[PDB]
Amino acid sequence: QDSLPDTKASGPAHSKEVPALTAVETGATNPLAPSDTVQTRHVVQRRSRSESTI
Amino acid sequence: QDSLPDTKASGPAHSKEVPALTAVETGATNPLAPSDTVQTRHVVQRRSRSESTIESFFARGACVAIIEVDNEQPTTRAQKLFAMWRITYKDTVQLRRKLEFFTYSRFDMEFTFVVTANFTNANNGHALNQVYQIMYIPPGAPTPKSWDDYTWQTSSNPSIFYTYGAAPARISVPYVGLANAYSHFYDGFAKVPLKTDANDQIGDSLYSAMTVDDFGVLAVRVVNDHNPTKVTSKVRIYMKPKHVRVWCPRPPRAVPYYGPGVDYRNNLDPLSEKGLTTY
Amino acid sequence: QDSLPDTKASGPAHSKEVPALTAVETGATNPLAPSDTVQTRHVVQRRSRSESTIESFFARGACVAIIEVDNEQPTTRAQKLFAMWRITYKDTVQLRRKLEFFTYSRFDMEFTFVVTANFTNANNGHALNQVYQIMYIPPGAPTPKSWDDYTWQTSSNPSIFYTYGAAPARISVPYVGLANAYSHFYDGFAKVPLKTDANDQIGDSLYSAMTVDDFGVLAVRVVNDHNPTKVTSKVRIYMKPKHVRVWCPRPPRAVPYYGPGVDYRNNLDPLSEKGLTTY
Amino acid sequence: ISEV
Amino acid sequence: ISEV
Amino acid sequence: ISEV
Amino acid sequence: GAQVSSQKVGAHENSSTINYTTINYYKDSASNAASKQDYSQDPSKFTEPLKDVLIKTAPALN
Amino acid sequence: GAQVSSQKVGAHENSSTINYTTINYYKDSASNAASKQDYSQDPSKFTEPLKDVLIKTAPALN
Amino acid sequence: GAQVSSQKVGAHENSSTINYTTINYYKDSASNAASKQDYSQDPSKFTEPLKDVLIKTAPALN
Amino acid sequence: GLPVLNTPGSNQYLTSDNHQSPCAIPEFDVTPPIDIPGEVKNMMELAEIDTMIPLNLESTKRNTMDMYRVTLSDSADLSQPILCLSLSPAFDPRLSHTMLGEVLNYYTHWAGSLKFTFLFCGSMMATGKILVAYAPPGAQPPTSRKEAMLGTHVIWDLGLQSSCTMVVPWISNVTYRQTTQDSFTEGGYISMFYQTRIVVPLSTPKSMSMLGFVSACNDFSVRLLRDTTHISQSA
Amino acid sequence: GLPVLNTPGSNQYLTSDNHQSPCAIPEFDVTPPIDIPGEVKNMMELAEIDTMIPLNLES
Amino acid sequence: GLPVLNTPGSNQYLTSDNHQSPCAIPEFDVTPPIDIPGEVKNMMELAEIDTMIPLNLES
Amino acid sequence: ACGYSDRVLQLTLGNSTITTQEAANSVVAYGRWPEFIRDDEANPVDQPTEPDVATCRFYTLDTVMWGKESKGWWWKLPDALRDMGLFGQNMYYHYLGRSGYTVHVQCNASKFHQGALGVFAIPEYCLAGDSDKQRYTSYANANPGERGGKFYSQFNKDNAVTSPKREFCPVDYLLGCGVLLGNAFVYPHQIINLRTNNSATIVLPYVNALAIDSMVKHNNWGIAILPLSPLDFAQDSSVEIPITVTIAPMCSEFNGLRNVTAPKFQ
Ligand SMILES: CCOC(=O)c1ccc(OCCC2CCN(c3ccc(C)nn3)CC2)cc1
Ligand SMILES: CCOC(=O)c1ccc(OCCC2CCN(c3ccc(C)nn3)CC2)cc1
Ligand SMILES: *C(=O)CCCCCCCCCCCCC
Ligand SMILES: *C(=O)CCCCCCCCCCCCC
Ligand SMILES: *C(=O)CCCCCCCCCCCCC
Repeated sequence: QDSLPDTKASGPAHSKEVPALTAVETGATNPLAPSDTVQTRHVVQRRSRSESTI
Repeated sequence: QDSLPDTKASGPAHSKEVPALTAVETGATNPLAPSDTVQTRHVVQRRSRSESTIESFFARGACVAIIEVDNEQPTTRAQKLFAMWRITYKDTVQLRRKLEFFTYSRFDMEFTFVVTANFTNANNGHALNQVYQIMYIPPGAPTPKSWDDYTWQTSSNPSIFYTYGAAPARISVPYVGLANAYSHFYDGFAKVPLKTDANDQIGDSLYSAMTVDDFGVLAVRVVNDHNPTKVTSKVRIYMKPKHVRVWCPRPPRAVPYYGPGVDYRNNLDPLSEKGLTTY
Repeated sequence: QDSLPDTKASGPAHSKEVPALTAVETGATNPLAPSDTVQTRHVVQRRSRSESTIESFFARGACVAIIEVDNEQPTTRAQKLFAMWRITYKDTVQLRRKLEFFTYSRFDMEFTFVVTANFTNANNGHALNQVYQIMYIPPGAPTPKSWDDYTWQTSSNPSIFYTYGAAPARISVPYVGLANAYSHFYDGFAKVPLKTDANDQIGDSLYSAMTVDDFGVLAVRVVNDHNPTKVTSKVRIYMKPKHVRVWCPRPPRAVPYYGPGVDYRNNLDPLSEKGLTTY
Repeated sequence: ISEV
Repeated sequence: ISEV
Repeated sequence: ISEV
Repeated sequence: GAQVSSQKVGAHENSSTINYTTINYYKDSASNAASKQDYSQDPSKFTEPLKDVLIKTAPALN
Repeated sequence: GAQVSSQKVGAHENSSTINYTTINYYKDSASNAASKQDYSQDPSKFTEPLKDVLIKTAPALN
Repeated sequence: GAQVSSQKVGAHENSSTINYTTINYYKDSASNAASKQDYSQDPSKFTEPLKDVLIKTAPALN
Repeated sequence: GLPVLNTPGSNQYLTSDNHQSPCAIPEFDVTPPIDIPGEVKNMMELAEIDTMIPLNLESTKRNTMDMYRVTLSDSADLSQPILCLSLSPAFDPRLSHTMLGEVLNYYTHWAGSLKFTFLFCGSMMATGKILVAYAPPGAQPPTSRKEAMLGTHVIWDLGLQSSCTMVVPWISNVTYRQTTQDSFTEGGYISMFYQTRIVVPLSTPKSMSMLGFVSACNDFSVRLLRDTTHISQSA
Repeated sequence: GLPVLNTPGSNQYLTSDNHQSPCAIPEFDVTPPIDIPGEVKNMMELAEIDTMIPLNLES
Repeated sequence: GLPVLNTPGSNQYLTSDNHQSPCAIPEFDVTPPIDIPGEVKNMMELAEIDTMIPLNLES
Repeated sequence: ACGYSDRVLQLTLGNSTITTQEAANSVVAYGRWPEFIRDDEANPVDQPTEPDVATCRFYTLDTVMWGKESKGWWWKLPDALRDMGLFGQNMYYHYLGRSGYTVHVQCNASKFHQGALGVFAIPEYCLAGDSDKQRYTSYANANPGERGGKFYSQFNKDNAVTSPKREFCPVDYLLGCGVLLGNAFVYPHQIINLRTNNSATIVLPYVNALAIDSMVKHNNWGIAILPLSPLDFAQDSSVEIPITVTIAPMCSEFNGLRNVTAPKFQ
């Protein structure tokens, strides 16, 4: 099996966790996903990156 | 075992069961058999529907294109030193009609290329054997302007190098659709005109058409440098669907095709004259 | 083991058993052997009838047709740019006579195609290698009017694409009969004249003939566009029955064939003159 | 192998 | 295989 | 043989 | 990795189950020939799309 | 799915049962070569179609 | 020495794991075709080369 | 180098073949199937679905909506046939273009039982009894109810059950008939007559339409795929 | 690509040969055999049946 | 000599194919791999790395 | 038991109820009842909107009159419903929307009237056009909304090259699409035969090559109503009865919310 990560059913938010905020100065890229900034449904992912292998 | 249902020995009737009567208004077809309306014997059936499977029905290489390409001295005007063909089953009518018995289809595609060539002019000496280059250019990739320009370097596009006289070229292509099935018919548009638009051309589109370049093109050229004498050639493309699945049945085309959509123009009179009480 | 019955050491006789006497009126053949009419030794027989099996007897590719086809400039008159041949074993006499040793037959058929070509005219330059298209047109399917018309698109008809110089083309065909066996002879008609008929042509038919198109035709063309100089070609068709079964034995044809039925015309004198008491 |  |  |  | 199956014998030679062998040479399944052992199904979704599917001997409209 | 059988050896080299191997490549049995191991039968249906088949040593007509 | 593996079937014919067979004919491995069963890895060395890699929900700079 | 010997047929291209070949786009990530409604596995499924027969192809009636409408009336000549038709499912004009006839024109041979269902589209106050028949081939095609009576037949009585099905039973000499016309493999005759007559009351239309439908029974099969005469193309 | 070497006889057509070849009509539903009377398995069966000799071939 | 039959596609060259072929330099002593930092296994790794957008393409 | 029938139905959806005392059973198109997009067939990742009873209810379209000259009527879905209460709003405020439907077609008359309506539900109902021009029918003319369209008895070509009508020309016996009407029965259908039934009830699943699509760019189903047998009554040559189409969305779900789409129907 080589499919990509499934999408999670994510809900409403009121917290002190702020993933939408970051600091690119550090050299890193924010590891975010739709479920961090918007309400998502559960999608079972079948797509794979087989053609883009080296 | 794949044979059809045996016939039952059925006898005389005097009952309140009336299978001969029905009501087609309901939308259904009466599931009747000879044994419901007549006395039948017992027949052991050996006949099977093996040739009419969706696979067997399409399992044949159909001609969908003739690409004409020449090899001659590159002069300074419109010539055919290379050719391009938008991949499609619609330039031809025969396979088009079979696939159109259905709304949706999903299959792998086999392409077989029959190359033929000949001498144009009575005589300027002859030609050594020609090698042909068929390059698939997927939408987005650079289209050749010249028969020997850089796009033919083909670093990532699939290319076939065919040698004249050899067994016809053959390749397979996976199910490459942007959707879960190829749509043989699309009751829609690719763009919608909005009230807020500046001109009314912005949101204008061809009815029933989806993507502009849909699957891309096949570019053909003779890799050989020109001989003194000219050689004209034809790449015949045969298409065969394999590992086939089909959905939602449609009536067969009854009048001659008029372009890519369902449009008709003429010969709208498909049926013959025959008398009501004539056999 | 498939050898024939051994010979028995048989001795002198003085008995009331008279095997030498019989009565052919009964319809039967006397099942005699040397040991019934003469003193024999014991011979262990190794000989076998392996070459005379129904399969071995037919197991050979026989020429049943020569289809002549040209590739030349399409002019405006009767030409051979494409040809058609009603499939049959009856255009030739040799295989026809072997299959006719029997009334009924059931087999699979192998077809091998020997293509040969040549230059017609002393010299108009030359020709690049020709590719041939053999299309089977089953009864009902559209017959070509033109060498490059739409029927050659061949979406559902079986077609062979042969390249000159390559090993002869070959294909197999299943038992395709409308009945449980191919009839080599049909003592009947396809239509019957009824008293109530308007003209007496309505119910008229060819004696011993069954279906009009019986198995269909093979259409042949050169897929190549015409060279300046003309190339004439011949497709020789070899037929071989395999997985063969035969019924009801018939006497061999003793006089020259006169058409598809059993009709004779001339050379009705098959036997030589030889004296009654001459060795 | 795989025999059906 | 199948040996006769 | 070697079956993965 | 050889695949073995029974041919459906039509015209039988005077000699019973006869088999044929198949092997895939390519990684991409699109490259494969057609197996042609195709199963069938009911006409029903098309010949009787009814919510109350009724028995052929009883009145169609009751 | 390979088929193996004994050849009927005619001229024996100075070296016993020798075999040959056969494999069918095609699904359609019509595509197959000829097995040529053909069994035989009696002439009887043709040489003696009689309702009372009699013994060769007894009078044909009794 | 035959190598057997599962194809990833895309468009399924109306007939399940389908396999393909591979055999190397040459001693030098450079002569071999490409296996194309390629494993992947994390973007991390590139997307987060950090000495203290932090959790996406906590402040990037604390 | 394995010693091999090339046989006849080597390097030909047969349209009908079944072989492997190199994949032009290696490792392509194929879009998965979704469960779409309406899937077909065999073309005979479509020939089993009832479709309207163009039963009336008279001069002004053909290639118009009236070709599907057979007129019945309380004053029709009772001696005469309502309709007559030949059992040639792919060739006879009335049948050739139905879904049944249309699949059969892609095949050289057919076999099996057929069925004809007739719809009375008259007003509810209209009554009637009709004889519909099938005569297996070989005799005079029926010109009178008296002759039609003698063969396979259904006596339809018009009432709450609007429609009547006549099964044409597979009765044939050959194991498969042909899809084109041919006396050797001919199927016979279909004909219809009033058994009594259409009776209406007053203030009721005295004339109405009958619709006819055809489909194949489950014993029906077809063979030898071929190209149809029902579609073509000009240069 | 399996390394092969073509031998003599490659690409000839011998009338007497026994080989497989592609089926031109795939999946054709073949009509079954019925038990017909009079079947022959070997041509010598016919030569074993008595037939009338043209013993007198005078002018 | 094994009886074989050549199919369509025989002797073509497809840019996209995957086949074996003779090694031009037999038994060459190949230099071993060393563990180099920065290895990539899939091109989508690079598209996942943040890069600066030319957001202002005015004249 | 009690006295139930194939001809007496009650359809209840949301705050709407339909009763019929003379139906002909009911068709479930291709044997599939409408359903929601499953997680393993899902494609847009954003949480969908499911308005349930506020959008999945019976909208009655403007009535058409069947008369002796009537050649046929046609509607497209979702187009017919683009302005139907909260359904239309959900349809235009979201990029993506799927829907199943219950189609209920109404035509009553009397034991003395006569005629037969062919009610057809067609997947991807592509119609033919006006002109010499191929695939030239404009979005505005392709989509009549509630008003629907009509069939014609013959192909009268839109002749004026200068200012083209860019309309459809649907010829009845060619189903307006190049095939013959007698074969339209391979599609999900019912017949309103006036001596048998007042109505037809076809239930429709979402049919498409995608799990979900743009409802504004694309119609999934087409409703074609062609008189198989003409309207006739007593001897009055200008008879006329109403045909009323009532449609309900089913299992409607929406994805990709943003500002409202305002199409130009001018
Ligand atoms: C929307 C209607 O059209 C179709 O359904 C339909 C039409 C054409 C189809 O073919 C697949 C598209 C292409 C994709 C790749 N392709 C190739 C690829 C490589 C080579 C050498 N030659 N051809 C050629 C065909 C598949 C489906
Ligand atoms: C009634 C007397 O004739 C026969 O018995 C008899 C005569 C001919 C026979 O051949 C079988 C019929 C056809 C069927 C198909 N066919 C084909 C099919 C495909 C191709 C490429 N080429 N030929 C050619 C032969 C079989 C039997
Ligand atoms: C399973 O297939 C194991 C048995 C293999 C037998 C030998 C096959 C020889 C041909 C190998 C084909 C390799 C194709 C890439
Ligand atoms: C039974 O046949 C299993 C053994 C197979 C041995 C390898 C055969 C290699 C050739 C396979 C032929 C495939 C033909 C379509
Ligand atoms: C492992 O491979 C053992 C099984 C071999 C089966 C027969 C293969 C026939 C082809 C051999 C190829 C030799 C190549 C140099």
